[PDB]
Amino acid sequence: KETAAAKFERQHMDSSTSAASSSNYCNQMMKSRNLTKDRCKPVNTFVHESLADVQAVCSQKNVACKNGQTNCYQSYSTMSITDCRETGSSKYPNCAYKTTQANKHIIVACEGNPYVPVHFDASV
Ligand SMILES: Nc1ncnc2c1ncn2[C@@H]1O[C@H](COP(=O)(O)O)[C@@H](O)[C@H]1O
Repeated sequence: KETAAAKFERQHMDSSTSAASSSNYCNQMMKSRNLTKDRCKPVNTFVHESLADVQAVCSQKNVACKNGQTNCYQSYSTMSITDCRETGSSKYPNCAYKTTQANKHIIVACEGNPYVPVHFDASV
């Protein structure tokens, strides 16, 4: 199936805009990236940086992942991100999300050759 590297790009990478234009960004993106197909994915972050800048996080600040693996990395710089979080009234199949625009460091798990992000751990 779709590799972990390609799933990370589908779920977390939106190079196309520098920031969330509208308050309907998350409603639109969560649909177009197949994150509301079977269920409403409750929480998801999109990174508004170049794929090259995000892939470079894999040679920045090595930290533990939430799951306790030690292949996680924190971006040295803050990045333009959008936090999508499902509303309290959201019911599948009519998934609804609050869009929150922010500048924060990202933490990603890196694996493979090439050594690229396969998991979005957190923003800080
Ligand atoms: N430390 C880690 N924590 C979670 N997932 C990881 C980690 N390292 C690698 N992965 C991969 O990340 C994918 C899950 O990421 P996600 O869908 O963003 O939760 C799986 O394909 C795992 O193999």
